[PDB]
Amino acid sequence: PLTQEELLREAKITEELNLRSLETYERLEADKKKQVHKKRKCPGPIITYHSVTVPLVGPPARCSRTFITFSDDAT
Amino acid sequence: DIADVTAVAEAILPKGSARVTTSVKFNAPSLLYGALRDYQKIGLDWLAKLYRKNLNGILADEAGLGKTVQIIAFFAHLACNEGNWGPHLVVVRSCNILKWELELKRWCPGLK
Amino acid sequence: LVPGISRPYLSSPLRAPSEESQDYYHKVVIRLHRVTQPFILRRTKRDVEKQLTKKYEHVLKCRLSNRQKALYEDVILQPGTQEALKSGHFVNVLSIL
Repeated sequence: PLTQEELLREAKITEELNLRSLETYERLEADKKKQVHKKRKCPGPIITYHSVTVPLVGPPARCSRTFITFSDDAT
Repeated sequence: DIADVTAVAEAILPKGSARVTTSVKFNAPSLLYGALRDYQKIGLDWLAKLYRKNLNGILADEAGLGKTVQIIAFFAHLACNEGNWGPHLVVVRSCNILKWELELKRWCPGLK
Repeated sequence: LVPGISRPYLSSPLRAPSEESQDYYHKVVIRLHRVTQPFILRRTKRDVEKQLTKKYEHVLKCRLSNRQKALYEDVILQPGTQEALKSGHFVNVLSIL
């Protein structure tokens, strides 16, 4: 008794659900990338030496600049 | 008489030495995710014509030609062009059940 | 292929072909094959090879190293190897191989 539009909407919902189900096997990329390339590390005090290319102001003209970052005010 | 059914089946048989030169510009069903190869489209069209004539058929394509993908495309065609969303039954070897499920989810995730 | 045939599936019309009935059996088999062929779609990899994925097999010839050459010649020239090759005993030849 249902119409084609209802079947299509249900098909879209089931497609998303199956894709998440299928991703149990096929989500090899996103999960591994987010688990390996983490942007944070173990707890505790850390001192980060950082040095990046920055463009000079008044390939392009560039200079090197250093930043030092401290995790907590105590250190 | 069986001769009439055989004549109809012979009239549905794709023509050509390789059965690959079919003028039917059969567009892949919108519900199928991915692109079908030309021979796969021809097989799909043949299956659709068999369904429209209420006839059965035997797909004897060599192993690796994507017969399962052809069946998935046939189901997608039945849902989109014939409105046949009804319960379909597929009997396969136990070693192939997971393969068939994964192929159905990959090519037509919209089907329950 | 045809559900509802007038002839029951378990009532086979042809029993074991006697010498006099072999021709009838062969003709019925040929006609049945002709009836079933239009319901069978068969295509080979060669017909679709132009559309198939391409498999490339390459053979790379590697030179025997000096140490490999020396050991190869030593094994070929060993008197026991010559006796085993002259005798032709299969297991000895396969061991040498």
